[PDB]
Amino acid sequence: ETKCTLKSFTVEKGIYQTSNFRVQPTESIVRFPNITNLCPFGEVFNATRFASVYAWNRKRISNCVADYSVLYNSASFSTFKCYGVSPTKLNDLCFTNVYADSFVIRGDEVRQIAPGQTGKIADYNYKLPDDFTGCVIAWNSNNLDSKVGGNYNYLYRLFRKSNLKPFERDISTEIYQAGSTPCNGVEGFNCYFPLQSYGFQPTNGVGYQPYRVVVLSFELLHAPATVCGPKKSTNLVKNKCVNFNFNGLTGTGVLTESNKKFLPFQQFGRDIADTTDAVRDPQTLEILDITPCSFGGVSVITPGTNTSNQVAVLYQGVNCTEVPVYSTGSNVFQTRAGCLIGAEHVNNSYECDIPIGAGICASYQSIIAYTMSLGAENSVAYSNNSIAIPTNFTISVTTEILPVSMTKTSVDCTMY
Amino acid sequence: ICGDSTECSNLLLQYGSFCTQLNRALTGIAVEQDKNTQEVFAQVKQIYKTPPIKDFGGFNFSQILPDPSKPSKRSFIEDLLFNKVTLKFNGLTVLPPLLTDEMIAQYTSALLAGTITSGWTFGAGAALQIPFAMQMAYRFNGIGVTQNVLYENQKLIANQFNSAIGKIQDSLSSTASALGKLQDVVNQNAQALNTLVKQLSSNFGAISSVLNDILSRLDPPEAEVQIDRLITGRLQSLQTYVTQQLIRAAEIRASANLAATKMSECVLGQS
Amino acid sequence: ICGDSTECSNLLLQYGSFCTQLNRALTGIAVEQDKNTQEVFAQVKQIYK
Amino acid sequence: EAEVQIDRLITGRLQSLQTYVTQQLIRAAEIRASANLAATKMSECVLGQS
Amino acid sequence: AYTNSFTRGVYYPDKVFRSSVLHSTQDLFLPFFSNVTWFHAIHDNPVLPFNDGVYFASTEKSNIIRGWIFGTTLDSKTQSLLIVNNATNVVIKVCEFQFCNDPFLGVVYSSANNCTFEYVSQFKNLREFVFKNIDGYFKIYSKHTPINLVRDLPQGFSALEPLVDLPIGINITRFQTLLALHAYYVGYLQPRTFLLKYNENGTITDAVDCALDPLS
Ligand SMILES: *[C@@H]1O[C@H](CO)[C@@H](O[C@@H]2O[C@H](CO)[C@@H](O)[C@H](O)[C@H]2NC(C)=O)[C@H](O)[C@H]1NC(C)=O
Ligand SMILES: *[C@@H]1O[C@H](CO)[C@@H](O[C@@H]2O[C@H](CO)[C@@H](O)[C@H](O)[C@H]2NC(C)=O)[C@H](O)[C@H]1NC(C)=O
Ligand SMILES: *[C@@H]1O[C@H](CO)[C@@H](O[C@@H]2O[C@H](CO)[C@@H](O)[C@H](O)[C@H]2NC(C)=O)[C@H](O)[C@H]1NC(C)=O
Ligand SMILES: *[C@@H]1O[C@H](CO)[C@@H](O[C@@H]2O[C@H](CO)[C@@H](O)[C@H](O)[C@H]2NC(C)=O)[C@H](O)[C@H]1NC(C)=O
Ligand SMILES: *[C@@H]1O[C@H](CO)[C@@H](O[C@@H]2O[C@H](CO)[C@@H](O)[C@H](O)[C@H]2NC(C)=O)[C@H](O)[C@H]1NC(C)=O
Ligand SMILES: *[C@@H]1O[C@H](CO)[C@@H](O[C@@H]2O[C@H](CO)[C@@H](O)[C@H](O)[C@H]2NC(C)=O)[C@H](O)[C@H]1NC(C)=O
Ligand SMILES: *[C@@H]1O[C@H](CO)[C@@H](O)[C@H](O)[C@H]1NC(C)=O
Ligand SMILES: *[C@@H]1O[C@H](CO)[C@@H](O)[C@H](O)[C@H]1NC(C)=O
Ligand SMILES: *[C@@H]1O[C@H](CO)[C@@H](O)[C@H](O)[C@H]1NC(C)=O
Ligand SMILES: *[C@@H]1O[C@H](CO)[C@@H](O)[C@H](O)[C@H]1NC(C)=O
Ligand SMILES: *[C@@H]1O[C@H](CO)[C@@H](O)[C@H](O)[C@H]1NC(C)=O
Ligand SMILES: *[C@@H]1O[C@H](CO)[C@@H](O)[C@H](O)[C@H]1NC(C)=O
Repeated sequence: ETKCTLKSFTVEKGIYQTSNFRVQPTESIVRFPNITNLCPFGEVFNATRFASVYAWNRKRISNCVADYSVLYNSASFSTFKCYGVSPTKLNDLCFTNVYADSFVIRGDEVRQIAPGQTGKIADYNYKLPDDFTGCVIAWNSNNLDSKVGGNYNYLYRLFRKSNLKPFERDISTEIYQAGSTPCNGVEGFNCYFPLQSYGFQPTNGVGYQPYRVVVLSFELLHAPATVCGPKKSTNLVKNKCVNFNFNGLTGTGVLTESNKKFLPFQQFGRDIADTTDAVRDPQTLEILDITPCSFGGVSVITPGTNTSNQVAVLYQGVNCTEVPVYSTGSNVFQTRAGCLIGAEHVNNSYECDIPIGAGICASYQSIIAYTMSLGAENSVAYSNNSIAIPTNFTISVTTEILPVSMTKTSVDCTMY
Repeated sequence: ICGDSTECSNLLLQYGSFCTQLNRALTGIAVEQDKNTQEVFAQVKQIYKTPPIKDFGGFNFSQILPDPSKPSKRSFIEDLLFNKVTLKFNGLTVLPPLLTDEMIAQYTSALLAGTITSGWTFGAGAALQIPFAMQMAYRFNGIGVTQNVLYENQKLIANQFNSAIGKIQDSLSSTASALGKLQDVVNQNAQALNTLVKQLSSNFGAISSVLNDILSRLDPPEAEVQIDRLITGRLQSLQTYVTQQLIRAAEIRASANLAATKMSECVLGQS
Repeated sequence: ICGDSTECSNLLLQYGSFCTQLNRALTGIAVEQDKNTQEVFAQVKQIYK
Repeated sequence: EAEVQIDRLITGRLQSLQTYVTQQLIRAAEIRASANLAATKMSECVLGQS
Repeated sequence: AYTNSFTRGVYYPDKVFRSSVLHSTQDLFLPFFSNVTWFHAIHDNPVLPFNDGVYFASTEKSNIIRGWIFGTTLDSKTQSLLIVNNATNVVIKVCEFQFCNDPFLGVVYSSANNCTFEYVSQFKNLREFVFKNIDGYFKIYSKHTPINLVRDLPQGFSALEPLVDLPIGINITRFQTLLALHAYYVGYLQPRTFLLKYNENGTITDAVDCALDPLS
């Protein structure tokens, strides 16, 4: 690695910085508020009585937390097909509100409920808008409608030339006598009720059995979202490098218990420069603490390619408890400047050759790391009536090198 | 500028080798500071020791010599100075100095013992023993006052010396704000680092100041553009910080060179 | 860089706090120069005639 | 669109060139200081006695 | 009548805990040393403009000031927010109600056409309220602790903590008070800049305006 970074086949004596390491994350945890306020969707599907198609029942649903997965896998429905919306993703969307449409129809009229379709009830009783509808659920009801239901309790409207606009109800019961020329040229005659009754019998077939139909219409981006799907959560771990997603606040670190105290309305604290330092989990309402995972650069100490081919590797600013071929290596030496491995420790002290730091610097006699020695040691015998006078002299010559100039360069401007 | 994101590194690797030169400049200035300290302080090849018994003709150096009672072996004035002044998040690191305080104190004690017992001769060969009064005689003779003066006014000079050192100790103890330069240097460094780490929260014209938020909300086509904006902004900020560090390092090097000249000329001789 | 405009200031405040350190550096060099000349010339305590 | 691409290249090379020029200025100032020290040493320790 | 509000009207702006840090923010606040319209409607509740959130205060230690009606037309045509008290629960109704000439309340109902949402929750006393609206969220703050720094006047420093947020998303311009059948201030707030000093426990202990005095 040193040869790669230096981009050479020879390396001189010294210390070099190759790369850096970090502690990898292990698992992921996500947490969400303790309770899950459900929605009264039970009264919709398991309702007692549903009105006729011409007077189908409305209801408005909002500020709910409802799960469609528990309903999607339910097998108590004749058909569940949705337009433009993947059912498995229904738990990962947020809407402003929804409208629920409830009625009961014949067995063969199921296919008529679709945008841009033709039919008596698709254009005279309920018209689907020329866009995406939430979707339609239909299920069999012969056990509570074709067996104990009233003979004429359900009605439709066989009234033509009055194509209703989408989401329109005409519950006005007016006898359809034109009273003008285009009805046998007479007034009063041709008076036929715009509505008609279903004719059903116990086990009368497939296209005539009653079918309970509920249509869900969604509203998206009309207002701030109030109804959403539930989100799964998991337990927590401690003293491990983990990434977390606490209530939308995401980040990586190690989790510890904290002694601080929060006022009952904050959600998460910080210290300075937008660095999160304390979060409280929604389930337990306990205050935690975040610590960044350890990382740092590595370094190699080598006595020179020419001399030998053995090196000592030093990790900077890491307490040697989790370093991980240099996993165990040789005598691990933990100093104030990190952890050094691959070299021995001696008790003596000598001159300084390859600086390391914190007062220690290693040398190649294997590789030995010791404590720096400041030099020799002596004490002069001071006394108030004694002086020392030299008797011989020597003349020495020294050298001193000083740069005074550098190369005069010039780069072309537009050519470059 | 990536915060553990793969696509950030993928977009980053095509900008060249800025990181290499940045790290090279920072390592250069760090090595320069280490050399500055080692050069200014290391001037003697021995570690002299004061005699166990002290009789310096009536002078009193008790407040200035090292105190064995303190484990740090720091004299009183050094303790006052240390107690007077007072000051790894997302990739920023601080490396410890090569020389710790203990051997700095040992060097200063060696210099003081050499200039007390020997004088100027320990800086030009081997130290020689010489009584203190006969050294003050030479130092007066150096400035035109004949040596007849000192040996007839020794007690007055000793009293004035002791009173002056007491007064200066009291002035350091009481009068604060006399160490402005060091505090200003420390505050400047801390403020520069703080604003550099603060620059992260800025938006730089993007949707949000955090990468994973915009990575989890949209598709690549505009995502690479947003990430490019964030990357170039952060690179500009980092480059500005590096340049400021370079300028400050040059200034500190000049001041340290002046200090080394002053100590080498005045301490080891007479100016 | 704006010239008394509102949209320009709104877009500029989103870039961080460069101008703070710019003004800080300029004021620092101004103070340094004043101290420089004062220290060079003021070398006497009294005024002789 | 070649103009867009050329703008990208030009801005990148402009930052590179600016960085090089600034580094050169800093190093030149340091060398000038060292040269001044050497001139003082030559004028003082050679033509006389220190 | 007019009165000078010395230093009241500082609230926690967000949901961030801090400690021993001076934080500078720029947000909607009541400017210091401003004018407030002292009312003494006793033996007189005129319509007042909304104008981007309002202050509110009182000093009577009983249930006479009850409800705050909000809206934009004061009719059943457009939905009106009603907040009223029953000494046991706070009931919030955002449904369409008709006009009221002289409503009386204490522990009015015209019609509830097109109802959409409902909400249910839980020296004298000062009930300092701040009503704010932004991006479809209607926030109501409160503080119910009086400090007798001076008598008969509201002097002193106090903080406001959020009690309820509403994701209703409506346009309002006019708000009125509701009384009984047989002394509240008003102040408007501006987009100012403040510096706030936090304690060791995360409590606001001092606020300094940024556009008042050269020293400030
Ligand atoms: C409608 O009623 C049926 C029958 O009670 C419900 O089905 C039951 O749902 C519960 C939910 O926990 C299960 O424990 C039972 O095992 C289910 N029983 C049967 C026979 O399916 C259904 O969930 C109800 N649905 C709605 C929308 O009200
Ligand atoms: C949070 O949900 C869990 C689910 O029951 C509950 O929390 C613990 O519940 C057990 C018994 O159900 C108790 O013995 C523990 O003391 C509870 N611990 C905590 C921290 O609450 C409880 O229903 C919910 N708790 C809260 C505060 O919402
Ligand atoms: C590195 O971490 C270890 C923790 O495993 C530290 O070990 C300490 O050892 C002493 C002596 O037994 C204990 O009293 C401490 O409680 C231990 N620390 C902890 C956190 O439990 C070790 O000191 C650390 N080394 C450095 C240089 O920080
Ligand atoms: C001072 O030292 C020098 C050497 O450093 C001595 O000169 C040497 O003297 C011996 C004896 O006469 C000769 O054998 C050597 O050849 C001399 N060396 C040189 C380099 O000439 C000198 O004697 C010493 N002075 C005194 C007074 O002893
Ligand atoms: C040198 O000065 C020191 C100043 O501290 C003297 O130490 C004090 O001496 C007096 C008188 O004996 C004592 O009352 C104090 O308690 C001493 N101070 C401490 C901290 O112990 C010292 O005596 C002086 N020495 C000489 C020779 O004058
Ligand atoms: C912050 O909270 C702490 C702990 O709640 C407060 O310290 C308490 O103060 C009261 C009032 O004197 C004492 O009776 C308690 O014994 C204290 N508790 C502890 C653990 O010391 C403190 O007053 C609060 N405010 C500040 C500014 O710290
Ligand atoms: C190694 O050192 C020896 C002796 O100095 C020299 O002859 C040889 O050329 C050196 N080899 C390299 C690769 O530097
Ligand atoms: C240094 O000597 C001490 C005392 O004999 C001993 O305990 C210690 O292990 C020695 N150091 C090493 C590295 O062996
Ligand atoms: C209201 O403001 C005016 C002018 O700003 C001032 O004269 C008057 O005293 C104020 N009212 C008070 C302080 O009650
Ligand atoms: C208080 O009155 C409101 C409106 O009159 C009502 O909705 C609420 O239920 C009452 N409180 C109780 C406890 O019934
Ligand atoms: C009820 O009010 C809402 C909003 O105030 C409006 O969108 C809706 O059309 C209204 N319903 C009727 C039937 O007027
Ligand atoms: C409020 O009015 C503004 C314009 O007057 C409009 O853009 C906005 O959609 C309205 N919001 C509501 C909730 O009525």
